[PDB]
Amino acid sequence: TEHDQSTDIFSADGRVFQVEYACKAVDNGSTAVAACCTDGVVVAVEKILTSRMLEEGSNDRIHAVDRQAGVCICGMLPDGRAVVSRARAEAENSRDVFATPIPGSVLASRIGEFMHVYTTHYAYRPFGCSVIIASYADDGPQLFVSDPSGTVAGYYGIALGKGKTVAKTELEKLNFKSITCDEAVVKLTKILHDVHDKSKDKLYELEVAWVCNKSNCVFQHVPNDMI
Amino acid sequence: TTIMAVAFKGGVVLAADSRTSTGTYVVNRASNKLTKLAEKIYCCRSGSAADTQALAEQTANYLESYEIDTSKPVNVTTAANIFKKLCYMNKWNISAGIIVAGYDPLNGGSVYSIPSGGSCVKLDYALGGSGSIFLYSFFDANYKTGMSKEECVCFCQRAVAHAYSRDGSSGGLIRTIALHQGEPEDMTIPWTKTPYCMEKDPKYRDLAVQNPPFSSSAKITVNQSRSE
Repeated sequence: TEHDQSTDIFSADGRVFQVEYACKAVDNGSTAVAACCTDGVVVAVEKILTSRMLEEGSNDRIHAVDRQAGVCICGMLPDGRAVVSRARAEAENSRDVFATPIPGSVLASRIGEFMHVYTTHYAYRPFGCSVIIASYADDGPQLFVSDPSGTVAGYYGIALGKGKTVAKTELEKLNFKSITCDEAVVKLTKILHDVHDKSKDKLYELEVAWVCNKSNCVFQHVPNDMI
Repeated sequence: TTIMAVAFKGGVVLAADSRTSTGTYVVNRASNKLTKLAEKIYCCRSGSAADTQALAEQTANYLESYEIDTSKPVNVTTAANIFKKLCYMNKWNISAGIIVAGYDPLNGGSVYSIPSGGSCVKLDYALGGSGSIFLYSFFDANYKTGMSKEECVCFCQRAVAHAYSRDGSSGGLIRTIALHQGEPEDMTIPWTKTPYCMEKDPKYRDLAVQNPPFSSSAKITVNQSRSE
């Protein structure tokens, strides 16, 4: 069992255990959900509070990375913040060098590449976060997830963290072709209130954001009255 | 400076702009660059104002004496020859491009060009000054022999307006004079009634899109006009 001490070693079965362990940190974190409508994309996440004395906005998990795109972090927040910085730099590079807003599919593939490189070298460890990427540039609305292995995929709806098995069940009873961004906020918030476990985590709040036609394809937090 | 002369059936038209400048500042906005050498012979002057004023005055002095000694009006070829000789003998110490043009009953309307260096060439039209370079193509495409006196005045006004809309060293009034067997006819057009300028051409009304607003698309549309 020396094979699980660094990310630069395969096990006999063809696995990389340090990356699996990093994934377990995401699976024990707070729940997130997201949905891709015909207008846009909506993201929502549960924040577990550690004190009743925090200001509002503390330890935000959702961050803008360009005018038209945003990221939500699951698992370890300071690791997520390092990925947010990288993503900001790739979006700026696309505007400065190629004179375009970065397409959603390209942004997700660069984030994946960046995360993968920390699974290859004896001197670094894998990130302990999964990132939800939400974008609306010239390729339409797009929602992607990148995990600690650096694997990247596109979704119509998705859930992450410790409530994900149940939350997935409830996202399967939505109609993705038809739904608008105002309905979505009500349904997504409901799923998150229902999976919350009241024994373990006593204090919590919800954080919600979107990018859609209503907002002029600007990625932003929803106004706190719509919850 | 933009100067020119064109022959027509039975005479010539001379035309010019009215600007004199030190490079980027306008010292006189109403100079007169059509200078009289005899009753029906004029020159157009480009280059150093001091040099062209001095050689025009000397040429005129010699023509007046010649006319008294023979008791007849002088021919255009005599004025061109006298002027050529002064330009050629002084070529290393002056900056001058001259056009001599006029009417006489032996040869009709004649145009001579005397560029830097002091050569002398007899032509159907001549161009001179910084602005001439903009007009070679305008004449190659739109000039014909045998125009009438009124056609030719209108054509030269238009030619001067095109050159001065593109050349920073030309501008102001357009002055013309027409020389034929009758009396000389001078005309001055003010800038406000110019027959062409870029400022009123409809293909240059809409501004280029250089300052597009910050957006979620790569489509280019309009310039930003108000703060966000």
